[PDB]
Amino acid sequence: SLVNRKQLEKMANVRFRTQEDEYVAILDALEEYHNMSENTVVEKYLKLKDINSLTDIYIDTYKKSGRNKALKKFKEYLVTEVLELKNNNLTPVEKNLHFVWIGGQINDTAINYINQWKDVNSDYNVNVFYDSNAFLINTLKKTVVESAINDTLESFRENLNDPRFDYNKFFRKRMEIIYDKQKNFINYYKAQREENPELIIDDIVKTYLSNEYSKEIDELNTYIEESLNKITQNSGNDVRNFEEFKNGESFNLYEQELVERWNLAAASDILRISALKEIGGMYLDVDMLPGIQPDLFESIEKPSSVTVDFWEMTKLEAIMKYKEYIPEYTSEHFDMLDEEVQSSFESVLASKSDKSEIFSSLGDMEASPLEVKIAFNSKGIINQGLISVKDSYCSNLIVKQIENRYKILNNSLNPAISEDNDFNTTTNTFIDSIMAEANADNGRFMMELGKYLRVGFFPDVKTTINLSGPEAYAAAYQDLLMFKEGSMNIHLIEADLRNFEISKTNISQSTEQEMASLWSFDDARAKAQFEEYKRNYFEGS
Ligand SMILES: O=c1ccn([C@@H]2O[C@H](COP(=O)(O)OP(=O)(O)O[C@H]3O[C@H](CO)[C@@H](O)[C@H](O)[C@H]3F)[C@@H](O)[C@H]2O)c(=O)[nH]1
Repeated sequence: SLVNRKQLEKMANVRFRTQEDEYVAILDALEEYHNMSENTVVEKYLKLKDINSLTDIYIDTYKKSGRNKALKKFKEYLVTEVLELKNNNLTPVEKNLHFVWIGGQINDTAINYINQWKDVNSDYNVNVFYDSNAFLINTLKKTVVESAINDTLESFRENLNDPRFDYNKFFRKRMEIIYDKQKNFINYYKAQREENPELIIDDIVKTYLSNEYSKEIDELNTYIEESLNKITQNSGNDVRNFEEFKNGESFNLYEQELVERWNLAAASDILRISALKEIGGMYLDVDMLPGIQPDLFESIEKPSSVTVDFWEMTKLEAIMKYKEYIPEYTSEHFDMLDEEVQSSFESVLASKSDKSEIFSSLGDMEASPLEVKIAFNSKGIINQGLISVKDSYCSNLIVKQIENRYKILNNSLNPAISEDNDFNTTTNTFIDSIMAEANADNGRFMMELGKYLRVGFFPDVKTTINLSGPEAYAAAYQDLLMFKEGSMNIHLIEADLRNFEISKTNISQSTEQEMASLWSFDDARAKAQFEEYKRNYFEGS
């Protein structure tokens, strides 16, 4: 399908101009590519990469050569050939569903979501990754942040009715206090981990909580017991036995997010891609649900006045209202429908007796050894769902993307922090360093890095996305299609990504749980929180 050698000598020549060694290198590599029946997909890709590099060498050596137009179209052909390679040679996806819940006890709602996948994919092995060393992180973060709420409001305990005490101001001051407490903990942690390098996270955490917040070690130990017991009874896989992950470059980043920043979503970001690289299968966030049988509601037309999203949520809410697969599932959106439409839902669902007629199964999936497939929503690609064969090329590209992004982050963050200054001063130093390194190829990314110290504690802070989330995936796909590594400026258009997207039929993303984020919160939510905190402080609690 890709042009052969003579087909390219035809594209590049003028009789008068000579054939240089830098051109013959291209010719030879192309000929070699067309004699690779003995080789694998990844080897074929690597050969296309060689070809592209040689072509770029020629174009950069003879800047105005008459060949350069032909060769520039040749490069387009190379990209096309990569996409053919991806699409025409697929291999079976390992039948594993990987979930992650780290930092604390797993909730019944998560289990109930997971159990639906179990119910309709009995041929799949299910893992729920947990960290047996770190059951107390969520308790630590909650204790600290609640103490901070209290100290803030006490500092403002006579301006509560002052309309100048905006939720914004509240979260700024609280952020100051959170930074101080959080650095206190981190320093204690590093010291203890110095005089005893094998102390586990939960030991240090529980003695910290005892010393500084009058918590009873006995109670925390009972909590640990109950969490271990619960996850063991629900397909748990201990991160502390995932040896390749522990021994790898990325484990320090996982523990940076887990222990220092208390961002379990980022830690899960770092773990999920390693699970796919080392094991293969499909990763799912615990607030995702199986796909709906495509023909189920084919008879119910969507009303003109409703968005596509709204309609999806109401599909699921109908399923749960009539079948009650998941208890206490909201009906907020379904209840807003015409009585006739609701009736239509009830009829269709009444005609069905078994869950297999509602939720579809994954079955025998296959994918390219080159690719990682990623879910998508109105907003763009989103790594709440992922599919990959073991050790796919893109899984390695993604691991590398994350590692480089954390290198850029920490080269500026760590010096700033080791100056033992307060939140605003540290922030200013760190931002100054990031700006000094910013340029045309990384601006967006660096701008988002400037907010890192606030993740999880302040409204509308989404740095994780650019560091360990979808932007690293997009960057990895661009790396693949540009025959390189280390892209920082994404120029792909949605059409480009569509080659790497998971079929919508394979996941139901518009779930109730999706709506509420565990690592981020928006302004309305921040305002509600502020008002409720004021009420609780007034009443003591
Ligand atoms: O206490 C906790 C709290 C959360 N987690 C993990 O974090 C995961 C993400 O939660 P969630 O839906 O809240 O994140 P989301 O809001 O969609 O953020 C996106 O972007 C995020 C970053 O890219 C990405 O993490 C996410 O997948 C995106 F869709 C959750 O499924 C667990 O694996 C945890 O392990 N322990």
